[PDB]
Amino acid sequence: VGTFENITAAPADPILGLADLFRADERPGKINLGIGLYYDETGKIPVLTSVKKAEQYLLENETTKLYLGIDGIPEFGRCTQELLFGKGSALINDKRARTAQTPGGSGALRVAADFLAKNTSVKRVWVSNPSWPNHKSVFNSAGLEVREYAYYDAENHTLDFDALINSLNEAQAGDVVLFHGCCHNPTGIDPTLEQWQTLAQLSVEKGWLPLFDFAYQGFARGLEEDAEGLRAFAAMHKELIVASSYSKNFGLYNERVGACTLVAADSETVDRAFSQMKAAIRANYSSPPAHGASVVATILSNDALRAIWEQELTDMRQRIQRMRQLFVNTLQEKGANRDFSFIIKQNGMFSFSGLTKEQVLRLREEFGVYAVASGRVNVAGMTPDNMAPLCEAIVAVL
Amino acid sequence: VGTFENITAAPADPILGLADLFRADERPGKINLGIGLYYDETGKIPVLTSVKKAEQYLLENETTKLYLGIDGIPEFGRCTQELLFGKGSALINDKRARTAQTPGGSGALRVAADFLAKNTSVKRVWVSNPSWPNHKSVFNSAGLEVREYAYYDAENHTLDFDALINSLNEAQAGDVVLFHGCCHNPTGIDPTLEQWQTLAQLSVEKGWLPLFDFAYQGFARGLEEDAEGLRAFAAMHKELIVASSYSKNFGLYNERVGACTLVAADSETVDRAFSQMKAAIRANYSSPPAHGASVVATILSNDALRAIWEQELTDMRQRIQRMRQLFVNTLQEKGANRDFSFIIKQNGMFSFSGLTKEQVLRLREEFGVYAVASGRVNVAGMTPDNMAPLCEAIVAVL
Ligand SMILES: Cc1ncc(COP(=O)(O)O)c(C=O)c1O
Ligand SMILES: Cc1ncc(COP(=O)(O)O)c(C=O)c1O
Repeated sequence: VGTFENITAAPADPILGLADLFRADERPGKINLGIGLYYDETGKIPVLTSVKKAEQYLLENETTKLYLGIDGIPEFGRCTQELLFGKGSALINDKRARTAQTPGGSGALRVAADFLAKNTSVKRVWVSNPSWPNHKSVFNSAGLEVREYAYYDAENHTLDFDALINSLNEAQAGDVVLFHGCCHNPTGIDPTLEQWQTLAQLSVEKGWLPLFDFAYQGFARGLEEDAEGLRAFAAMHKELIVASSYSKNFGLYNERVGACTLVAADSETVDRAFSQMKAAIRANYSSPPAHGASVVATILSNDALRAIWEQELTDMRQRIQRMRQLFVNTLQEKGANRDFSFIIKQNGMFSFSGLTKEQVLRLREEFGVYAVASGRVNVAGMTPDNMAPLCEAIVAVL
Repeated sequence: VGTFENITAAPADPILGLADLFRADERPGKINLGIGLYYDETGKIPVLTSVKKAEQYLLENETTKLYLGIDGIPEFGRCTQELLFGKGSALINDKRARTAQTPGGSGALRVAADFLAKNTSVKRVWVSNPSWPNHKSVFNSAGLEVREYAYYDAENHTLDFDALINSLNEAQAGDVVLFHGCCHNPTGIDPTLEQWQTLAQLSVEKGWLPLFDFAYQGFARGLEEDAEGLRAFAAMHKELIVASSYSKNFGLYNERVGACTLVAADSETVDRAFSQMKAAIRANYSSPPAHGASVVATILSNDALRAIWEQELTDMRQRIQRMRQLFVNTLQEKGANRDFSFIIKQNGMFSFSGLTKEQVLRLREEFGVYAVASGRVNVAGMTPDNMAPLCEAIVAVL
């Protein structure tokens, strides 16, 4: 009697399964608007110049591949805290935060989930509906219940703040509430500063533990501005957790560079808690991969490389905003009667197109255009060369 | 009332806690025989030449960092299966095996444990007494019970084959039994081929699911020879799991390069099982880090680089063998009256020294010689320059 005989096949990942269909499609002119990769104006996914410079430096100067500590490169953790909280933050001066280098933002989310499930009485995590599909899997893998809160007004293409507030009414003291720090995935709709401040006050009154997922810092307005919501929470909370990723804003997707940051009331408490976070990492992958995080730490700690990187990040933010405008314009030019102007108000790589599952299927099967079944399209996959055919396809299924 | 306030500090890792103490130790003569790192004759922990050359190729030819698939680089998987099972194996031609690239051997162990606990009826894993200390933590954290079988005869410094087989008669069908492929950690004592064949037959009769941990392929006798015990299992079993590591045989510790290989009765079953292993990876770190695995796959797939690497591995293995001999001879010269000849018959980086916990504590506090509290010593940390002080210290505590 085989152990593997009773196993049920896993469903296809809603995002990665799509990219597998795309790689199999033999039809010429297929267009990939699925997975969240940054493409340049020629349809390629390049390595940043700042990253190549840093990798050259590492090649010439690394003398050993000796294991990192469980929590990773120390300079990486410190530069990360400055990015998130600000160079002179009280949180850093009071030594209230500890950061672990992790394998991507995904790995940072799993490390937090394992830590919470094993060392606290947290039973429940609240996630926006919609959210990144993998959020539920990560927290469920540690045995945590995941509930959903309302977020998106699909009528006005706006944040439904009233429904958000009402739907979080039953989130209890000691529940985790997950917020996207900026560039909400998939809607591209973020709270305003005043909405963030309102959420911060309510969180402290209700006793929630906030967990911020930061995968797109620098893609909305700028590095400092995109962190304003987080910093409004950090000014008011004793405790919070930040999972952050450098996959997107350094174009380091496949090197798995992220961080999990813990904040507690004081230095002694966060050190105690962090020692249990390190134990959860040790029972998982033991210590994190060095190459990607070394690149990031090299760039952030060298003024000249850092200035190259900040300009590269700006050029990527601006290309995406330009494509958002060109998309709306070309849809009108190609004859759409539906108003797509809301696309211009959305932030980051993704917008909710408002297409139905049926229309997304038609686009894939009839026109070779690949989006996620929720209607999320990757605007950063749009180029001046593929824009007209893409828009003709959409207009055809409207 | 903070969520983190009542968390208890985690105890130190028996291996990584020692490394921290050693780093902080201010004495210039300190000697590190704890963590399993390869040192060259001069006390350095070098990057291999094959690896530097492969990294230079990657630097100049890499055009993108786009995500690998969940299971990683395909050539890496194929080359791993060839090393494990042999260039013309029936497991491979029958398409009975699927491999996922993982963040180290540690990550491969957690992926297997998550996959087992979430998709099968397995409740119990059997691990040798003694074993690598992190084995229990990994399987306990996935929710599996850990049971110990007998292995080492401490009086005779030998494998107690009878005790082992008696202990394992309590293991039931559908339990997982974990075997070290070669260079048993910490004892350095491995089954002979005959004993492997005996366990393999006994394994099918009782219905165990074998799990091989293969972190030292090439450090006992040779690449092919060190897999004989696994290949005897593979010829008889419908199902098995191998977690393997390239940290040590490539000196790639901090890049986290390993693999989890699943074997099932046929191609249809292993694909069904592998789909759930991918789901378990997706909810952990999503996809594995590219740099380290790309280096390995570049080396194994290029005949000139492979030849360099295979010579560098031979040199490491022989250097360790020369140190085992030198250690025994120098102990007698420095006035030890115990017979340490058993060290010569142990394989790999580690010997079980027979020192007590109290003697190990003295070696550290009074002499700055760092060994694990079990008395395991890293022979690969021994050099001609530190042999005399190390042996004088040991004689002083007998
Ligand atoms: C909201 C959110 N969190 C986490 C991630 C995962 O990032 P990473 O590739 O660093 O694991 C993504 C993007 O993939 C994301 O959009
Ligand atoms: C038996 C055994 N399994 C697994 C590992 C973990 O290897 P890695 O560093 O690749 O995670 C080690 C040592 O590191 C080991 O000795």
